[PDB]
Amino acid sequence: LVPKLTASVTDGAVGVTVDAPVSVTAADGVLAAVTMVNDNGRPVAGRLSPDGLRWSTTEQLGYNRRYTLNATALGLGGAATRQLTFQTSSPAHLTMPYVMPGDGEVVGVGEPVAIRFDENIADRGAAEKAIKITTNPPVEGAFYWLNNREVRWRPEHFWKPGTAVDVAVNTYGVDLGEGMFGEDNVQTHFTIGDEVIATADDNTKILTVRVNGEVVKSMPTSMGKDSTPTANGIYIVGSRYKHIIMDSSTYGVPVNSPNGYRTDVDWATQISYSGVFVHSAPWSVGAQGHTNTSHGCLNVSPSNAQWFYDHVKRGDIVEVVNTVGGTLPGIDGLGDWNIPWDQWRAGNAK
Repeated sequence: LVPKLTASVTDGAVGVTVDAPVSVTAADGVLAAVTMVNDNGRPVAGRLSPDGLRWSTTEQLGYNRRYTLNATALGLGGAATRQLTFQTSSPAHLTMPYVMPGDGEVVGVGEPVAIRFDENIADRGAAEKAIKITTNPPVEGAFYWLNNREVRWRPEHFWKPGTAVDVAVNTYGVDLGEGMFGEDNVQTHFTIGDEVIATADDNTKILTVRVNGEVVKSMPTSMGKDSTPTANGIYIVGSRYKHIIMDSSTYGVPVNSPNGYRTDVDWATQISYSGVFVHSAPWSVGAQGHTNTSHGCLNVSPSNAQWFYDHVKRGDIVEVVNTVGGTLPGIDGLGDWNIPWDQWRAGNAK
């Protein structure tokens, strides 16, 4: 028997995707030599298995390249040589993914996986399929798109503390539609910490912090006045600031408009993209626990704001109930939990 050479590509192939390595296998014989070079004769790094049967590229293959593969196999029956030339995908566009939360971080039970591309994704289904989420303990979750560029993944209920989450965004070499391919892969891994849920009840004007079911803090608060009420619903804790200038125009409202503002505040924890913060409000300590006076923020005392800053982490939960407001939009950016599971699970990959 004469040796046979089999590749993971074929001679003359076009549109070969670079999301996977290229390999060669010998039958009835072993691989004596394999080389692969690009257009300019530059070799691609590769590795032959110890038994001589399988060779594979070991470095990233490039877009828009023509590669030439030369392989020789020898057996007791003689020799065989093949030359294969193929071309890889030629993207019209590249998009780079950006993932949250950060690698190595410990986050709260409300924290979604977020993947944000720097370009509109025409094929949402292809993006979803290329994102590999591993959970331990395993739990079911689903993708939901907040806009044309950012997709979210979460389970049905808040994470169980101590859960490992691994996010492999394997977009390199993947056609995301209309000739748009991933610029690169990105990876992140994070862990779920303590269950921290702070409930603001407008009926009592108390913000209660519960850590793993236990009441550890009770904060008198002043929320949005009737004309600018705090929306009810579930909020995810985002970033924390020792101090920050809260500029209303960041959130769509002109500073000079009647509901506009620009205020320097201390110990500020953001809980919506719409501009809701828990923060130090020295000017309303008298109203806190009693009447709503703010633009929608949860006013608390200086010491309580700093407490909150010190004890609350990204992905922890603030729930607001019984205000005269509506419900925080599910696609706020930090309002993902306000979308019912059936709707979330169904997705909008369209």
